Amino acid sequence: RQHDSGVNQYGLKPTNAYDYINPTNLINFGRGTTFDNLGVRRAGRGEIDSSPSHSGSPVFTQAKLIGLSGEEQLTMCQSETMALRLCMAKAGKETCERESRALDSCLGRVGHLRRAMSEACWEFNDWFIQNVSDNHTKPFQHR
Amino acid sequence: QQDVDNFISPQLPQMDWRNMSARSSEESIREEMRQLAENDVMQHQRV
Amino acid sequence: PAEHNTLSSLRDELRLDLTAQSLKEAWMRVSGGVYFQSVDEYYASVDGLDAEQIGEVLAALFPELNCYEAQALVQRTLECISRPVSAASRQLSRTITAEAVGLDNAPGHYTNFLEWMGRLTETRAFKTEHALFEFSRRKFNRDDVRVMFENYRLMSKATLLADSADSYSHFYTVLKDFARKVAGQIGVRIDE
Amino acid sequence: DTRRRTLEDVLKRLGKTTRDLGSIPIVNPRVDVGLPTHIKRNYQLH
Amino acid sequence: DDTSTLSPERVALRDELARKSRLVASEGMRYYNIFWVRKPLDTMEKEYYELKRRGVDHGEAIRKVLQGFYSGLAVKKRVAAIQAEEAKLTGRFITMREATVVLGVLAKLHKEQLTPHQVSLLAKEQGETTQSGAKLTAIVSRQVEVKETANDSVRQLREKAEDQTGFPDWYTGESPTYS
Amino acid sequence: LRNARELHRLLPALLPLLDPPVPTGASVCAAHLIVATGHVSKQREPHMSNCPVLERKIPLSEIASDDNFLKHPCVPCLKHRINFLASEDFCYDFVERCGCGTDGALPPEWRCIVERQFGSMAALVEELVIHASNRREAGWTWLVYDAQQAGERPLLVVNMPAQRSPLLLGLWPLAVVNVTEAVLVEAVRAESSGSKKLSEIREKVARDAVSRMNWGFILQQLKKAETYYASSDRGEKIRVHRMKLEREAVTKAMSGL
Amino acid sequence: DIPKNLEGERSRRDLASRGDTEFQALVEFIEGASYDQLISGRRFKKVYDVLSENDDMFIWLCHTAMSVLNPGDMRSRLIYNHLRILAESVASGEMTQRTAFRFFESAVRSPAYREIAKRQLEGGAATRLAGISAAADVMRRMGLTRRPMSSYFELYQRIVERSEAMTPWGFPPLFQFEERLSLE
Amino acid sequence: MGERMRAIIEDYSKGFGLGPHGHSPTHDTIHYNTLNAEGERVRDLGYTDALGRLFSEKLGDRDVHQWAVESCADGEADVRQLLLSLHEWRERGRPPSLLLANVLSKYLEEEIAAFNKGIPENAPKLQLETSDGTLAHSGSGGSRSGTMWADVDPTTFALHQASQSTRSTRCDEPFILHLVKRAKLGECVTNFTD
Amino acid sequence: NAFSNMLRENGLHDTAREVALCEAMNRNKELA
Amino acid sequence: VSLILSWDGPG
Amino acid sequence: YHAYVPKGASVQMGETFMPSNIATAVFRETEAAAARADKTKEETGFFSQPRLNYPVSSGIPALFSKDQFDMQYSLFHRDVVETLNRHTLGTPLEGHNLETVIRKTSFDATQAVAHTAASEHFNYCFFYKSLRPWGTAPPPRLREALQLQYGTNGSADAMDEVRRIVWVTAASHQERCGWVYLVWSGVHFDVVEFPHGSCPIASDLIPLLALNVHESAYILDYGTSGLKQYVENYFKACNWPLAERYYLMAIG
Amino acid sequence: LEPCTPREWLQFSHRNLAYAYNGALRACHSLPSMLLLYKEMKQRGVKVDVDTMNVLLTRAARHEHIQVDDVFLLFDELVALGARPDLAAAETLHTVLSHSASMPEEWREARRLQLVELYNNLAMEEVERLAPHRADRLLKEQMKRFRGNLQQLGSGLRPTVYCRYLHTTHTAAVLLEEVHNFLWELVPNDHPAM
Amino acid sequence: REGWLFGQQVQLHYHRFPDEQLITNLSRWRTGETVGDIAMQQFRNAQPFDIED
Amino acid sequence: TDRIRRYFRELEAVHTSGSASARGSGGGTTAEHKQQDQFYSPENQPISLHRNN
Ligand SMILES: [Mg+2]
Ligand SMILES: [Zn+2]
Repeated sequence: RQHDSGVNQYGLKPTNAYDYINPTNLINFGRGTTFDNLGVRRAGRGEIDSSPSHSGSPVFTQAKLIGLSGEEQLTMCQSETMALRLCMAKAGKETCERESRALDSCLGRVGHLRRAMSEACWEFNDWFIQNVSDNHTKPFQHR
Repeated sequence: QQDVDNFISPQLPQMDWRNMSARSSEESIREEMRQLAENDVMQHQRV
Repeated sequence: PAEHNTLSSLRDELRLDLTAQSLKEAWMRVSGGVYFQSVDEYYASVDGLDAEQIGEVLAALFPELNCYEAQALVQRTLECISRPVSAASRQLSRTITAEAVGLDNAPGHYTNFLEWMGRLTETRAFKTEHALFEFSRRKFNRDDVRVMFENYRLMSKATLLADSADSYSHFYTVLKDFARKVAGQIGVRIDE
Repeated sequence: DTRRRTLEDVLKRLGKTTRDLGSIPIVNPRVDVGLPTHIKRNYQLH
Repeated sequence: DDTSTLSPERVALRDELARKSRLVASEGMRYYNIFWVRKPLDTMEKEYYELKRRGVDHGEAIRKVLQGFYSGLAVKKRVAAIQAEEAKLTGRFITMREATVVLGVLAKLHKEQLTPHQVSLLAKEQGETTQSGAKLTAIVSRQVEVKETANDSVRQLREKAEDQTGFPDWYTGESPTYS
Repeated sequence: LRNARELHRLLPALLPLLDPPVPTGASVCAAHLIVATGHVSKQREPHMSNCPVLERKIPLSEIASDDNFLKHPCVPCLKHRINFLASEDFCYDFVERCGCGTDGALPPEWRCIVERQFGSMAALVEELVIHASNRREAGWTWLVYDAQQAGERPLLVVNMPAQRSPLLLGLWPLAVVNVTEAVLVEAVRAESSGSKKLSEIREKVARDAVSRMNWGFILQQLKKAETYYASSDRGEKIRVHRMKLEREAVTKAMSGL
Repeated sequence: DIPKNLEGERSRRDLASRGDTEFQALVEFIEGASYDQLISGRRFKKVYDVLSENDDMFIWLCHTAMSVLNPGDMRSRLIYNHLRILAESVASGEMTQRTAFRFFESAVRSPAYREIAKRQLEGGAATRLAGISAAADVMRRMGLTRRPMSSYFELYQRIVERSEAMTPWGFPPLFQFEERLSLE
Repeated sequence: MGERMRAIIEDYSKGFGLGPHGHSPTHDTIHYNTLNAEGERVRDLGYTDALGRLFSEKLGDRDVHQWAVESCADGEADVRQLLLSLHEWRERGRPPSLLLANVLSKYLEEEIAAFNKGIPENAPKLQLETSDGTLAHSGSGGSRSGTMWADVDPTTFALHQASQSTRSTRCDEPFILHLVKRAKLGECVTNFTD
Repeated sequence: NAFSNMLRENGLHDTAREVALCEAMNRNKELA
Repeated sequence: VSLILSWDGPG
Repeated sequence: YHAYVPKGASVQMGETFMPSNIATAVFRETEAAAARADKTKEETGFFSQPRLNYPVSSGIPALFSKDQFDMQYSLFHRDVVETLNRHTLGTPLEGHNLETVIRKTSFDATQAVAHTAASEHFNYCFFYKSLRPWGTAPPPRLREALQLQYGTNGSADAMDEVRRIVWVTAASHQERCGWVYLVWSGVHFDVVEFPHGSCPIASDLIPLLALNVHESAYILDYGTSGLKQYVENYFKACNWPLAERYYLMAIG
Repeated sequence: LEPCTPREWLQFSHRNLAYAYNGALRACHSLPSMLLLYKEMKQRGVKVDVDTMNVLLTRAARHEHIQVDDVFLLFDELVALGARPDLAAAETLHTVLSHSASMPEEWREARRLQLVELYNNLAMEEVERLAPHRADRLLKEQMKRFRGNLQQLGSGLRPTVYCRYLHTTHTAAVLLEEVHNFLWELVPNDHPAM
Repeated sequence: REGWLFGQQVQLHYHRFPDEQLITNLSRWRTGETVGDIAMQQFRNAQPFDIED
Repeated sequence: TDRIRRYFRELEAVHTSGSASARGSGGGTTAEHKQQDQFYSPENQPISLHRNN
């Protein structure tokens, strides 16, 4: 037919006896809810209730994994920036733009590197949702 | 800038024959065997 | 992979045989960094030089070759440096060998199902389907649409009755340009 | 296709259909051919 | 169900065989598995067990079987070279040293963009070079003029046939006669 | 086999165009024909206009029969035909000389050379066998002498495409094995007769051809060769010729001045 | 989404007079380039739905082809008939996809199946050609599509796209088929 | 409607008995006509006699009936008989009756001689001799006529040889107009069903 | 070129072509 | 021309 | 029973003529046959000989005796295939089409073995597919094509002329090792002579007819001088309509 | 596409249609398939180009069976439709005039006369183009090519174009070298000189 | 249902069947693009690491 | 991988532009291209496309 078997015309299709006494459960799981969004309990992405779950506790640290935007975040170029800083501090009679060229080269690459990592990480979010996450259905293990 | 200033050598396959005959000798093939058996161990190098 | 030199450098001595690898390293040494995706791109860069014209240069250099084998030599070299050409001629040759061999002694007639499944990828009907599939994904623009439209308006009820026989080909008449677009500019208006 | 009369429309303007000719060797009324032709085409049948 | 039919001993054996030569491992299946043909890995395991039950120890049996494979391959590519020679002096087959002339042509065509006229001209003067072309060509440095050695040609291939004598009869050996 | 008649008819139309090499004469040797006719340049002698074998009007084998072509012959064609004939009957003649399994007497000097080169006589037997056995075409296989590396390697085995002569490469033919498919075929049907895979039977033809060889003939051949490259007139001719080639380089380099 | 149940002479008149709806939709969308209409996203949506209508069956067949290690020899008329029947039962809604899949993998093949499988397979993974050739064959012999090629194309294409995915031929059992909770 | 249509058709059109591989068409593991392997085998062979085309070569253009009145002098044989047998032999390919074989033998003798004049010793010749009673051309080794087949069903034979354009069926019209329609409309004129 | 030039401009191309042909024809056996 | 329109062609 | 009867044997009716001796000799030949069948099952490579569309148990009518054709099929060709298989395994060419073996081995001396065997395999195949046992009459459309090129003011002059040019081409190839093809260059017809170990696909032509000019082809029947007679007979036995549909597919 | 809406009319022109058709022409690899397209673009009035002329004349001169006569006819007709001949075109015409020895003599001389006319008009036109830019080296090269092509044709740059040229020269060196060139153009190269 | 390592619902792999590289690339394979192809060789049967204590 | 890509884009760039030092007026130029494209534009040689020069 034209859509899911777990979702009928008016909302989520109510199997257990809990659904018939409490049928708010069929049509509202939160403020990220739409009508196509029933039966898929996770909502879009960047959206309310979009977070995937791992053994029931939601995954809110994704960027921290690939080391984009974390305190522990991976740094691409260090040796360069240190080298250039050393150059600046030593003397003012000679000015080295050679160091600043090696560095700006390094950065120029870094941009594309980062977009790559981000893309790969979104693919990870997709994979994690398909083949791992229980969609907030299992009891917390973490306390 | 030109005035200031100012691989298609035909190679016949018949004239090479002497060199090809050198490769039919079991010395050179003993050698290619040793060569290829030394390179046949599994490489972990890649690019 | 076996017999594949992993560390090979450009100052290494040229290998004796003709392989995609040996020819591409060779070509790197000869032309420098000239690399083309396919053969028609090369013919694009030379602009107006057909296979056979060059075929005469090579028919001159290697005297005992035929005239046919001279163009063939060119095509084989170019197709080693880049992808194989897409041509009706080569599709026909492929078909002809495929049926010159016939059935095979493979257990499930394996190589024959290979051949058959491949040869239908080049078919008209398959291309039409590929178009309808990319269509389903909203891969067109407005212009593609108006093109499809005016491709449709060109039919008669008679043409429809004929081209609806195949149950496919009328879809091809409508989608032809778009299919051709997936699988494969006026500057400024000068008036009187 | 020409301005000749077949024996067909000769029958239609006379109004004999195909049945009346029955003692005549012609089977197909709508061909353009002589009587002798009609005889030779059907000859091996009898 | 997926459970290896291969017992750990077998696994270790064909794994060792496979890692000592990649040729042996790839032979049957390079791209997809060709499963109606026998495979070197298997044949070699067979004759390995054969060696073991004739009392050959592990090391020597392995290196012996591998030698068997390598020697067979040696035969094969000797044959390949023996026919390669014939095929090259047949005139219509090509190794890399001539292919560089073909690539040479394609690259000259691309580098300096050529009119079909210029191409045909190239063809006829390269035909002249190819046939009438001479070894030992001289440049004028004047007084002083120097001669050096050029590329290949057909006339050179003649003069090579007469022992650089310039004459068709050098062979004193017995042959048929015509009168 | 014998082309002596077809060449008897063909030759007089060749000889006036060969006068460059030598003019009309009584006795011509197939060897010297083969070499005179060997490599033909498209540039100097082309196919004359309305070449009867070019437009497929007459076959190359029958150009000997019609006299219209004999009056005004097309040089490259006539050449190609004569080269083929002379070469092939050179082959058959030569084989009838090496193919005498009559005397099982084996010379000491031959062994003396062969062991220095190969290391035994069995080594040479095996060389001839794998060269005749494995072939890209059905031709003749030759054992010849090359003066070039001759100090190092006196002898080598070249299997020539079809009937083509080794004289064409400047090699001195010593002996020959006939693997042409007539031999293979009559061998096949010699086996089904009495009182099977192709590979093993063509190798059986190879190594039953090797056992029928007459080595004395090869002794004479090799001695003739060595004597020849030892001759003075050889050196002299080489000098005179290379002198001519130098004069030509010089005068062609002066022509543009 | 009321499925029409079949009826008397008018309903079969309109089963025989139907023509290609795959095409008619396409035409009507195109027709929005006419001077007197606009181009509609709704008309397009209808075309899209008709083209992509083949996911319920094509998806199932993709699973039978790629999701099953060693489904016997799929050329043999026995297993072939199993697959045929189950396919015609996934179309026309007579069976759940999950039920038809578990039917397929639990179907009767041959005595001592695993121990005959040790005479062919090492890790129990057969070759996937027979599967795809059979799965295309079934859709052709059953009347599944109006235009013949579409069956094979879609079944092929959907596999090629999944080839690039991490752990491509395994599936979580809950999301693999129809269940209460689904993927977006 | 469609499903029971298909059921009836597949049930009525199914084959039975044993095939060349010795098994039923529905047999479990072993199959016939894989990938239209027999279809192609008919494509490249085709069903025709050598005798058929020798005749259609010598007769050339001229009238079949005329030829029949010729090849029979008055007292020879009934024209209707050899007319019948000729028609059934040419289209609807059949073994020729020994009547037609005798007539064709003394008619075509030079073309059969010329077809037979070069052949090696152990290879099949072409011969019309009815010394044996039966006409079935599986009986002679297929050497009686030029046939490669034991039997071909009439309809298919007729379709195949009519796919060769030699005879005139829809060419009854005026000649040149027929040929001009053939040229300008091509054979693709019947792509159109209207 | 006095003739063919006029005829091309007055609309007659073929006659102009033939006439030019005829003028060249004349000039050939006039010079030679 | 009438002939070219009406003619049958075997004879 | 077909599976159980060995490869060569014919399955027929008992006439009860068998003395017990030869009746036992037969069973022994069958046992041997079973053994050699078991080893040929394992010797099997990727490529194999083509199944013949027509029965060759007797000769090919007007052309070959049984022994001639079966000396081509079961002797030379099968050797070619053994070679091809030996040299396409353990190489980058494993398990590809006949084409992609022919085409990727074209014009290289190193792979000359693979290429020669491949092209011979193709030639033999196409030769078998070019022979229709009782022959056939060339179809109208092909005759129209050929006439526009070879025909000089004569009726199907193109047929006598084509079967002449083929003869001439055959006689003009002196080495007697190779093939003669009628092919479509893509802009015109012509009759080309290929040397042994060369193929029309390698030169990127489209083949229509094949004729085998190897001496091994006509030796047992026509002797060494019998080439003309051989070709003349070949046209009695050739297959035209094949050449036609290939031609028409080439054009479009 | 024929314009339908005023918006569509603002995208439209005959002179731009030229561009699109030129592309579609460079696409066809054979002259026969090109001729059709050309007939169309001739018939629906489409402004035709140098480029239409280059891509036509080239693929007409390579096409093996063309009567040289028609190559020139075609050129003439392209020019009647107002395509501006240029160096490529004239040069291709020249190459076609070489490869034809088979025509009548008066034809060859007529077409040689026309070709010389053409090369001279070209040289003048091109001097006028390059002169105001003080291009001297480049101009001198272009003249070198016009001269070179006009000598194989057994003629030269007319005195007229040498006058127009000399009046536009800037360096003195070029002026004298140009008078020099013009003189050498009259005599062959072995001629007595001081 | 949970895998032991990280609780995955599938068993980790990259490829499974012998044919998949072929069948995926099939048009390239008939064409002959894939002859010297080292991508279809190197990674054809390549499987994930064992990440386990 | 990115290194490789960049190496081979700058190489082919260098050959497209170095062809000009190989052939000045050799060819590759259309008359219509002389009409439309020889004018200053944002793709050809813009003045500056940005504020604060
Ligand atoms: Mg919440
Ligand atoms: Zn000639």
